[PDB]
Amino acid sequence: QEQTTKSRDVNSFQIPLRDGVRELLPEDASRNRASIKSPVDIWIGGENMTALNGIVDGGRKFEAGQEFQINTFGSVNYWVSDEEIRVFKEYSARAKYAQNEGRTALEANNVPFFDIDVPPELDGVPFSLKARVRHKSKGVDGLGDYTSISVKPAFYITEGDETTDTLIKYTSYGSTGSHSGYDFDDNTLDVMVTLSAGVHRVFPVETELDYDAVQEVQHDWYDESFTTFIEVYSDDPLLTVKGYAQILMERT
Amino acid sequence: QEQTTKSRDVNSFQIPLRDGVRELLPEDASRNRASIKSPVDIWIGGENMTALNGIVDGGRKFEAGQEFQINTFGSVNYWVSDEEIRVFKEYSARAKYAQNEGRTALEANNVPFFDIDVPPELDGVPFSLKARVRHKSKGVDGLGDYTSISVKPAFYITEGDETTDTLIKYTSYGSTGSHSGYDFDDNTLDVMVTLSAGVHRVFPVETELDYDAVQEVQHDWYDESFTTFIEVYSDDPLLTVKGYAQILMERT
Amino acid sequence: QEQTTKSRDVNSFQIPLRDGVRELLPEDASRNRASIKSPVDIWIGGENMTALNGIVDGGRKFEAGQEFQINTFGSVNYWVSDEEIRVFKEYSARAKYAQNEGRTALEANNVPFFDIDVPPELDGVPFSLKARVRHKSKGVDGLGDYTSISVKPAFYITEGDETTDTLIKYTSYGSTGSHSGYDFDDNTLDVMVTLSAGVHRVFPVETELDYDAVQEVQHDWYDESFTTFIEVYSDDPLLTVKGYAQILMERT
Amino acid sequence: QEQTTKSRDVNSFQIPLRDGVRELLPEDASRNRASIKSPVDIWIGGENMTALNGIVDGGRKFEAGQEFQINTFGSVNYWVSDEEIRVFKEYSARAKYAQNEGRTALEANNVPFFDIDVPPELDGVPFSLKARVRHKSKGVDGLGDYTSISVKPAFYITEGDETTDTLIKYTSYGSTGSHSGYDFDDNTLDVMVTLSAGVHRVFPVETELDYDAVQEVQHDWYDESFTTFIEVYSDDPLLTVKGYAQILMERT
Ligand SMILES: [Ca+2]
Ligand SMILES: [Ca+2]
Ligand SMILES: [Ca+2]
Ligand SMILES: [Ca+2]
Ligand SMILES: [Cl-]
Ligand SMILES: [Cl-]
Ligand SMILES: [Cl-]
Ligand SMILES: [Cl-]
Repeated sequence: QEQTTKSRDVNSFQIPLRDGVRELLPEDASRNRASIKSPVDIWIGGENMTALNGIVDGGRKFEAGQEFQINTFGSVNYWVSDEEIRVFKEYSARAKYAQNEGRTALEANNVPFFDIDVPPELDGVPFSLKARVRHKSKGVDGLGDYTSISVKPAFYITEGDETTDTLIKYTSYGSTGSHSGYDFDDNTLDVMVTLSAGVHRVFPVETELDYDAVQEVQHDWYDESFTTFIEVYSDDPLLTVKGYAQILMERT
Repeated sequence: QEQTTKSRDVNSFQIPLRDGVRELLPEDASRNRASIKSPVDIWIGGENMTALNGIVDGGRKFEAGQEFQINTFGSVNYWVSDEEIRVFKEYSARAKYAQNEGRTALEANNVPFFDIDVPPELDGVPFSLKARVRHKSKGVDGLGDYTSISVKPAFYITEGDETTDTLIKYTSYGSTGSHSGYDFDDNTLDVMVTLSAGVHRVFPVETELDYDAVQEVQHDWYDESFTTFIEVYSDDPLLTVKGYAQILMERT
Repeated sequence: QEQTTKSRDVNSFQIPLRDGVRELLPEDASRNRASIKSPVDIWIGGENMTALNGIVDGGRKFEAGQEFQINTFGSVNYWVSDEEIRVFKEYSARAKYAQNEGRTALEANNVPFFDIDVPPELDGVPFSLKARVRHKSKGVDGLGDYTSISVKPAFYITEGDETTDTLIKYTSYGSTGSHSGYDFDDNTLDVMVTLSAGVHRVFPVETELDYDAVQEVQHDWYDESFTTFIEVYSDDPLLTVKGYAQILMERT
Repeated sequence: QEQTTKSRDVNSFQIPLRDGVRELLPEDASRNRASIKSPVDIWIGGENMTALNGIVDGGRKFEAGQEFQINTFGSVNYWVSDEEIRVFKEYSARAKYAQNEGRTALEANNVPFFDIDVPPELDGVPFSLKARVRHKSKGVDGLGDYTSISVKPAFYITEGDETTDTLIKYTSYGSTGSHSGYDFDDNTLDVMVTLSAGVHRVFPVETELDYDAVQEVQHDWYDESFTTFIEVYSDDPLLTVKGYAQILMERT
């Protein structure tokens, strides 16, 4: 129907890969070729591709890091994930008390962590990091029901990569009272963080060791606190993206 | 003879790779390009390609996992294997008595196993797993010629992958008598199994430790039974397939 | 000058890669595309490519095992090597006396070996294996100048691959006398060998331990003999080939 | 606008990759295809690509060693680096006294080194290697302010690769006096070096152990000298190149 023509122009750019079946390339009569690399496994297909319940039909996989080409001028669809936001961790275990003793010390004392891989596309770009946080003190470890516990949850994050030792403490709120830990009373820790490209390690911790906890139930650093990081997540569009596909496009 | 035209449409799908020289793509005037990846080494050629006695002539190899392209509109042939069905194992050694003690325990006690790699294309799809099973008790280990031995062969299969410990026992028949083990009297163990994508480990075992075997010849768990898995195989079309080739096709 | 046309036909074949700058593909108006894989590093260029003194000019390298494409219809040249024949080894050290004790024993006793990687293209195809062999006994280790030494050089070759133990002894001549070892008197060991595809390990050895050598100079198995494998080589066209390039060609 | 045509000619060559955003390929109506491999990560884009402060915009990355293709006839730009010259090392630590004891001995005694990877394109081609060198003796380790120290800085360079032991000593000047080490008085070590392709290891050293240094402050071999290699670099166009991109071009 349409004769092949030479491509004069190259255009290179990044596509944000998001959730569900979405268009990777639009119908574009000018386009002759696209060379594409996805940082995650990616399913590629035509208008028939669907992904009901995370099962792709009418697609085929290309691997993370695999360079491939599409030479059509028509619409092309992708699927990578059904995750609407980015959930880093969900914890049921109470978080530990921790002073800023550095990465090695926290790992040595079994403080759970997770890593954020900051893509070049997010290098030095501020983003929202949140947690759903549950404080419960009433009767916990036998603590009095009316004992006032001060809490201040934090993320301790490496300023360099996961091989460096120094941590930056990030906080957004403090709270004091007798915590009943009812699910509807959960707090939101919400900080902006700005990170260099690469992997950064994050330790969700309780920073406040309350005098009353020390006296009544012999709590000490690295012990389980009255604070639990129910969910650590981001709904920031910069983080909910599953990765950026690299595109070199050629057009007439 | 035919001018080159632009491709509007992409279509992504899987081809079941079967035995002998078969067509990979048909002659199709609309087709401009195919990007293909085979999970097994694959020999690709034109109408001249043959594979008499497993020696491919008029073909060339592409490696397992290698993405390659064909830009013709003509017929294209493949060869991967001359195996008509899938034979997992053939055993001459008597199978061991085993209780469901989990994967680690069976491996520790040298119960032979084999793995089934369930492709995404077979994720949660039921399939036939069979064995040709020979019971022979007459005079074996000095057992009486008229001693009645009860048998119940099984596959113990990991429900998770080969790194998980719990096993599911699959059976289809039990048999009792004095077994002469004549080749024409061999039984067929035939079960439907439904597995998640990934590797599952399978232990062919004898599940029944007959009282008479214990008393007469001091048989015990993990000892060699009167049961031999002559052949473990499947003639189910879902398993006889050597793999699924991934295809992205572009057409005018 | 010439409009692009669709390719109907695929043709897959192997090209023998030989020495110096040679044509990889001829000018062929029908050819639209070639997908090529070389088992050795290969330099590819146009009519200007030369390789005076093993330095390629007007070429660029593609790596061993790298699939690449050429989409021209013109002539294309390659270079891989300036070696006219295949030289496996040159030895200055006297070869050891060895009985056929198997691969492990010969390696344990420091009998030098070399490996032949038999390509699929040579699977079960007989080929010439030769050695330039020098026997020198006169005054060696203090042996009498007129002592008669019997010699019978051999290649001991694994019948399976380099991981298997059994060796096959190959011979073509025996010789007896007082050997002066003059370069112009060197012998040629020349055997036909037929090997399965894959790696085979070869031990050049002296098989004859002469009674007189035992008595006079206390020679024993695994000691240095009066035999030296000056050069082990093949000028058989099946072995002088540096490898076979895999070609899938598409034509109108 | 322009109908596709067949390519008759192949041309293979190397492009010197230099600093900032530069053209990789010019607009050339004859060009139909280029297959390219860069030995370093390379950012590729159209006329819009910029790299202000080392941040590429309007580009996408191709990895070191990754073969990729461009099928346009238009201009194509690259970026690899903002480094105008090649700086190998900058040292603040005083260099050690070293005799030519070979590679192993220098490494054993903690003499800092750096490696030069000589590309095939520079095999046996002479190039300038320089250092900004600071001698300071006045009061150093308590040395007299008018003690005359003789200096002769050198590069000791492996003649084979980094796995070989012998070193070649390269020098260009000697100097004698009482060194105040003022930044504006720094010397330039400037030698031509000719190296085979591959990695060569370089030890910047002080070769002269002055009698007065031995007597006054007990200096000995492998001790810190009065010489510091402030910067080791090359502004030779053969070395300032970040690498050579391999190009196979096809044209009508
Ligand atoms: Ca309190
Ligand atoms: Ca019984
Ligand atoms: Ca004799
Ligand atoms: Ca002096
Ligand atoms: Cl969208
Ligand atoms: Cl068929
Ligand atoms: Cl030729
Ligand atoms: Cl320039």
